[PDB]
Amino acid sequence: FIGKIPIMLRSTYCLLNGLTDRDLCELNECPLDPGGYFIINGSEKVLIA
Amino acid sequence: MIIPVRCFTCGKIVGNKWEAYLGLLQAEYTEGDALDALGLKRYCCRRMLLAHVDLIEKLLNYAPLEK
Amino acid sequence: LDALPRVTCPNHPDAILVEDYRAGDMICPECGLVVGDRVIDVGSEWRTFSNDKATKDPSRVGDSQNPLLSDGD
Amino acid sequence: MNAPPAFESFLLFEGEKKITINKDTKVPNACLFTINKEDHTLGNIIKSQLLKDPQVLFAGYKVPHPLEHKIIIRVQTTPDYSPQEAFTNAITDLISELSLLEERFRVAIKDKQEGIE
Amino acid sequence: SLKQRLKGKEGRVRGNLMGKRVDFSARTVITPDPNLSIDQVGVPRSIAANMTFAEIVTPFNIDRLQELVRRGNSQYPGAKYIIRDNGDRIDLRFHPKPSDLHLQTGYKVERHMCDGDIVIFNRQPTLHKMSMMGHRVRILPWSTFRLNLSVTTPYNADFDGDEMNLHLPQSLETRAEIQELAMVPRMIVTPQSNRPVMGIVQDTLTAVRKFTKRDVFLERGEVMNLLMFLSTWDGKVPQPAILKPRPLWTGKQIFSLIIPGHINCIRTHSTHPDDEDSGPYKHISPGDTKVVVENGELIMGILCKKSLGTSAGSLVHISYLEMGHDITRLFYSNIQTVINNWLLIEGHTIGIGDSIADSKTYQDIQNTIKKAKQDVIEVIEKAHNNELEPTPGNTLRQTFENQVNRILNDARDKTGSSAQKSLSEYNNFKSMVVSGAKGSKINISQVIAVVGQQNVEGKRIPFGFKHRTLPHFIKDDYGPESRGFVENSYLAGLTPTEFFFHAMGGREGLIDTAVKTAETGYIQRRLI
Amino acid sequence: MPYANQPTVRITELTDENVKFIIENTDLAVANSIRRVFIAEVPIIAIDWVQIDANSSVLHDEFIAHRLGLIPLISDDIVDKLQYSRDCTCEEFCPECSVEFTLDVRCNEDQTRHVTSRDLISNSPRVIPVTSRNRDNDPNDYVEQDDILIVKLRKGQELRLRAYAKKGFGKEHAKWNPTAGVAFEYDPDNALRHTVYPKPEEWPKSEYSELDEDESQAPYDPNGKPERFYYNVESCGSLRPETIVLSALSGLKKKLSDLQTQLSHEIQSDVLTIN
Amino acid sequence: DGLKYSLATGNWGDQKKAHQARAGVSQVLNRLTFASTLSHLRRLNSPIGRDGKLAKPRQLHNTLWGMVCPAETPEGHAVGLVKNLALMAYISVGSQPS
Amino acid sequence: QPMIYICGECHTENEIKSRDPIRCRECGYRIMYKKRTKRLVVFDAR
Amino acid sequence: YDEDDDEITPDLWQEACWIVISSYFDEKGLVRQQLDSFDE
Amino acid sequence: RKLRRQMDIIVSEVSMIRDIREREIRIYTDAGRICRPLLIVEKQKLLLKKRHIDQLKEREYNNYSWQDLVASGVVEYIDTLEEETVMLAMTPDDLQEKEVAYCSTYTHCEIHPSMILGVCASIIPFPDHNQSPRNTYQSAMGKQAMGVYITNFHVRMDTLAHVLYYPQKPLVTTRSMEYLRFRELPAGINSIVAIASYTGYNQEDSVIMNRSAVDRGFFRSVFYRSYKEQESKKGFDQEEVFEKPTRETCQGMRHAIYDKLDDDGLIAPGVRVSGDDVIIGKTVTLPENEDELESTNRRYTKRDCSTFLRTSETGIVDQVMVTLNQEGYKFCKIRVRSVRIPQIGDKFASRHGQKGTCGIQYRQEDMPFTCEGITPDIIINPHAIPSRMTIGHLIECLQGKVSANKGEIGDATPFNDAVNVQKISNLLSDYGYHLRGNEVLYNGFTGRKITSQIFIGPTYYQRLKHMVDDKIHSRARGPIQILNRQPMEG
Ligand SMILES: [Mg+2]
Ligand SMILES: [Mg+2]
Ligand SMILES: [Zn+2]
Ligand SMILES: [Zn+2]
Repeated sequence: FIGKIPIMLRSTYCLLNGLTDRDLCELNECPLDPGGYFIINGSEKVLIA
Repeated sequence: MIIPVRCFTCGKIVGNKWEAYLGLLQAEYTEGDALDALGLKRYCCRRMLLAHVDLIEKLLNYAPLEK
Repeated sequence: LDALPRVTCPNHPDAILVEDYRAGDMICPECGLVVGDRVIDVGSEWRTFSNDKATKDPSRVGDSQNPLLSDGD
Repeated sequence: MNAPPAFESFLLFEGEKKITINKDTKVPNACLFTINKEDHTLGNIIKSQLLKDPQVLFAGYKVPHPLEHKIIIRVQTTPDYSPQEAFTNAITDLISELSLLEERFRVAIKDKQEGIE
Repeated sequence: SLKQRLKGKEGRVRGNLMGKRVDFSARTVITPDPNLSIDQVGVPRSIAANMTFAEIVTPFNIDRLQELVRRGNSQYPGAKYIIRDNGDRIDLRFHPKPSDLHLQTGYKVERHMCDGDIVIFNRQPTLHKMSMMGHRVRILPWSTFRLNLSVTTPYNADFDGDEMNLHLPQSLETRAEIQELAMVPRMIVTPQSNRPVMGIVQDTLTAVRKFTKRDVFLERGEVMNLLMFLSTWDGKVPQPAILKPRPLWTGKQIFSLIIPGHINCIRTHSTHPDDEDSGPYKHISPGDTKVVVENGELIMGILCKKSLGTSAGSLVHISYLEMGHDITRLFYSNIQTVINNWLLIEGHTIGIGDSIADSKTYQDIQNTIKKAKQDVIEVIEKAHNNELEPTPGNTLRQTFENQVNRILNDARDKTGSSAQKSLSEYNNFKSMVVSGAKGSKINISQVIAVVGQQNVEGKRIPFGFKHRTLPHFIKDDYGPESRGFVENSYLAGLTPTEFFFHAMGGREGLIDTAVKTAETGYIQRRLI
Repeated sequence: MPYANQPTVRITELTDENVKFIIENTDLAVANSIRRVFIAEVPIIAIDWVQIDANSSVLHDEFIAHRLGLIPLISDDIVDKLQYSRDCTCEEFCPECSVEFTLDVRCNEDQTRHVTSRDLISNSPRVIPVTSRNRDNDPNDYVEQDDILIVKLRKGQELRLRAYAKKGFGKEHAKWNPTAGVAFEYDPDNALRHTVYPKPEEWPKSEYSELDEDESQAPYDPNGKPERFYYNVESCGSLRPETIVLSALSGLKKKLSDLQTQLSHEIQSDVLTIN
Repeated sequence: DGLKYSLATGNWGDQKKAHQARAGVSQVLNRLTFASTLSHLRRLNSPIGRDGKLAKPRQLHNTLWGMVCPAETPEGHAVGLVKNLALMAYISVGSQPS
Repeated sequence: QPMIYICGECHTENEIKSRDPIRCRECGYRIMYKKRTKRLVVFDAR
Repeated sequence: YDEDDDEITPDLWQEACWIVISSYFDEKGLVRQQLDSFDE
Repeated sequence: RKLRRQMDIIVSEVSMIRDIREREIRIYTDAGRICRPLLIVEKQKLLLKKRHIDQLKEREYNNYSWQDLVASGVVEYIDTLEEETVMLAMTPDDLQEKEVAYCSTYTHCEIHPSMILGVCASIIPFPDHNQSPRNTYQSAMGKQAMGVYITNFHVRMDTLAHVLYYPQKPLVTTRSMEYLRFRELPAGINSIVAIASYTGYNQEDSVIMNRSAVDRGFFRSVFYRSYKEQESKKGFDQEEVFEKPTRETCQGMRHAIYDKLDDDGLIAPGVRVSGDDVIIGKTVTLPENEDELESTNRRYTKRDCSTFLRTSETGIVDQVMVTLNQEGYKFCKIRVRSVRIPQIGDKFASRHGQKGTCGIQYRQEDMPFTCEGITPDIIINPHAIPSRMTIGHLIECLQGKVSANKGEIGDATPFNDAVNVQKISNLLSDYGYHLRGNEVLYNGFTGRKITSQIFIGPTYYQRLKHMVDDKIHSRARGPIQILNRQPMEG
């Protein structure tokens, strides 16, 4: 074990990607959210291009 | 989320006519005519019911069989 | 006037002195005689700015340096 | 909220007074009526009833600002017929005319319709 | 460092000693309110109750003030504090029996503002001296500062959510000084350019020209209603311009009541109408497009920006020099009130209808566009043959670029002139342009006729790509559309190239606006 | 007084919801004000006080209180028996100036439940219920006749609250409206030129402009005045149309009478230049 | 912590090798309205000197056609230095040239 | 008197009326919710 | 199925094209730019 | 080119350009080039055929997709360097017209022109009848129009959130919005709007509003603010604790009442709070004894640092959550809900960036009514139109009128052959209105008709985050900066 890497939401390593509309709705995470943003210390943090 | 009782503009109650509209469109495809059979003769009321979005259903969908 | 500590009520000996934060005044419950020397947590005054550019904080005038793990600061 | 209670739009206060009458000084036999806590609804119709009367020289009303429910009516009549009497007659006649409308309406309603209940 | 803390902005001198934050201040959104005088401002009850003014007790006002202490603080027209001559300041919320706190001459009472105290009202950035002026407060419901619409102009306020700052002076000496010097009625004619710094604007400005037209007649009933709003009416209703068949007052006639029976303006008339330089003098149909005021009565001609507006020679300016600021101030409030109410029966609007024209006009315009486009091909054909012959003060490229620009400008101007003519009298769009309310001839040209050649940095669209402006065009195409001419109009939509080229030219306006505010702010500062 | 202009009425059409009529030989100001009264001054009963015990719906608390306010109430019973809350000797509320409503529902089934006016009941005797399914469904079925979906619930969610309906009127809050709307028109041929048409041929003739059927479009008359006003009031369901108009006229009559009694009181003491 | 720090603060580098060259590259996702969130995720930024450099890197260059939204910049300060992709736009993730 | 503390996602009360850890027994979640008061609140329908 | 030989009417009403465009957004994210880079 | 279209070279990641006047060919496979999809046209015809379209419709049960479409090699991704070399055609129409036109050499074709627009410029209807800076102004205001922003907002505790009660999907839509899920989650309301001067309370970028509409719930919204507070050991001899602070023991004595708190130390869901009430009672036990010689009495063992209002006049406590944070400490979030009703001072905008403040509101009685009696919900001043030239504002409106009568949602696609002026006006007359939107309006105060007919009809409007109660402010004495002795920042 070498460190902890922040995960960008609903990318291939964020566990939400493998689930369908009903499953995300069951997890209490909105199906229509776009994702792609990091979550750090309780805040969703998005990078600017 | 959920139809506004009475149309903002005029006053005509418009929750009494909601589910009947959705039912009729599922049965019969003639949305202009469907509004007419429902009785909303006038376009302020027609935008009300016509352009409303039922968001309540996504909310009911959540796991929340708890809150 | 070295006996301050908040017992400076001339008309009658004090029991409690109340801080009306919004008015910036020190008030006494059972008469009426402000005695201002308004401390408004004076600690609040450096933390006043926010809407002006910060993040990097150019207007900072002191690092916390964590003193309660160190004899020297 | 800075906004007023909604009833404040019509409800008279314990200290305020429903009407006040003050005389003009610019021209003879003229008067100015102030009605407090009222709207265009009363003012507009009474102004019209006074104009209908041929002994009224001038009659008019305005509300000075919409956020402070108050109306004023200026009336001027010939120097032999008080503006107070004209104001009284115009109202009483209007009540009578409305009552005739009211009576004639119910009778019209009665006529053959069995769905009036 | 110590030097840095002292330095510039937010430094001890400039950002702090020379300009400190102050106490007794209020700030909120603004909304328009025709019903206020000019030098009035409406103030929210919450803002009026929270802020305070120190009256000193005299023998002859003591009883009223004692009542004010008795109202306490919990209800609006009360008092915050009472200060003893000894130096004691006393709160009026904690003490259980204010009645037991008997007042006497020499105490100061800090009471809530009430209808009639004077404040400095201000909009930053404060560009000139008329941007900060004294006003009378007027307390009313809901939470914005409400200010008469004609005061927008010196301030540059556009109730699109602009803020204002309010400041309340405390002593009688600063109240007298503000009241005498800073007051809005004193601010009417500007020393910068000896003209009236505030004129009639927006609807009142459109509604007045429409009202002064000699086609307008009012029944006895509607004349009474307008007379009812007027403040300084004499009480005598003027002799109707038409006695029979039925009694009628003309628009100009009722307007003659709202001006102070003394102002004597001649000329100021210059609407487009009548003619340019000599037509009315051919025969003297004394006409109706030229305004004449005598003995304080509008004799003939309709009103606009030229008569009624900020122009140095106006009804407002001549009245100010002649009648004096207090009479000009009742004249400003009155003109809006009589004119807003008449508008209230009349109405004013603008639909798509005011922007559409007739079939013949479009065929004529399109035929005008087809001629100009053919001519540009003609210049290009002449240019490629190497027979164009450069103008004596340019290169061959510059002559071509000058020449096509001359033709494409000439084209827009012909079709533009054609639409203004093809329009009728009822077009509300023409009513807004002609009164001088908003917009311009070129605006009319753009919505209905044709938008024309977009620009950047003073020349046609650049070759962003190698010898092209967009990938959609052929290389080295010097025609109109390819170099950024917009052939259609905002009423008929734009094509994709035009939309993108229009977007380039709209941007140049955004960058200029952003930069300009900084350099002017700095150049101004160096001068003072 | 010699100038009172009679004012005749004629009723064209009457249904459960509409009242269509013409008033003639009266003034425009009477016409406009009687219309203003139909919206603002007609009293009615509506929910006005709501207290929520437990609310687990997927909709927040004031949202529910709001929806409850707007439901119409069958005030067929003379709302005059029910006095205004301000005037009544009682502390806060009572049966003599209030009606009481109560709602308790929970979703025990696995399928989604709808909350409607039939579940909301008047503790007060059945004379002042909600508009849905009371005096009858009118052979004209509104499939569910649910009046309004107040909210939706699922397994485990529940809603328990109380509500107090009171008399109030339209110029206070929109809920106290006896009208869904009111049509109003006068002089449909523009004989009086109170509106001025550019290109008069592009305007569609109105339902009452059919008199000359002529495509000539608006014959002028310069000695005319307003005459013959056309109304069409439509009820929201809270009160039968003719009963709204009659209540409006009388209430306005009470209102003017009050101004007379105040005016007489002013001249009860000092004459104040009465003559 | 070194990555967690950079993402949280917005600063650049491990702090020892400066931070001012890539200031504000990281942000708290705005969510005022679904269009707002969706717009911030599609934001594009363009580096400059600070507060007053007027030149060509601020206006609408012709090559933006179809990449960057033609009409959508902040209304002040950075009035052209903050761009947004159009809708069809893409950004190549890169690949081995081998 | 107890303070209920409705659990994360099982919503069985945990009767936390002391200085004990806010972890809900049986259910692994550890975020809470204080529950609506029995105290009544009035809303005008306006 | 397509053959580029028996075809005689290659035209098609470019109001059809939203079906092509939808298949773009329906497949691609609306915000792939972010996601593909982090995956890479 | 043949290999890249054959998938032997990674299409999206490889650009390939030839610059023939310098006789060199550069190829790029690096990251960070912006590229877009385009149709490949060959032999002066489309390479994409109707067979593919029917294959795309087939996907409701077929596995055929966009990636299959690229592999057919009928579309390519073209970056800006390569876009410099192509001969791009605007539409298949022009590509047909070429038999008379100047160019017959096209290589690529636009899949549709409105795609040159980014997300916010895509919510706005008929943008080309807008004078170009208006489109920039809306795209900004569009981020500030509040709406329901995700659907699971009931279990989120965003620091600050704004939700509208009754969003509605835009009566007149742009085709693009079908892919922004904008229909699912709207931003404003379909309002009934009139362009009139009225009693002139709406001069200069403001609006007259229908009070009965704000009352029937129109643009009513809820506002949530979330407060978080942490306990923290934060030192060797400091303790923070949630408790009910008392003047018998604690040191803070702030006159704010502590009575509303629960015994735990923070208030429970449903309680009403105001601009003085304490939401959470935290205290900091600090000196433990470092004041020797009977320094107990009271207000000694611990100081107060609890969190309470200063903020606003506020509303009702929605939710209170006790949990623990990343550090392990006991941590709280408390959400406070308020219901904002549109009032003089709030800011709104239509989709053309016609932003504006509310100048006054009138009850249904006063608003000028039509034949039916449709009283406007908003009156925008006519003068906002001519200098600003958002004609699109009028076109959206006229189109929205036809949609309300037909009952069919319209279509504000910015580039089509729908000759919008003539065609819509013809449809609108057929429904029985004046063909160009005017309606004979009546005056609410006197019943007389308005002499000019008023352009009246529906338009999508937005409520903004800038509510007026948030921005109001004032001072009298108050806090002093003793490092400077002047008043505080704001
Ligand atoms: Mg301005
Ligand atoms: Mg302005
Ligand atoms: Zn209607
Ligand atoms: Zn009672």
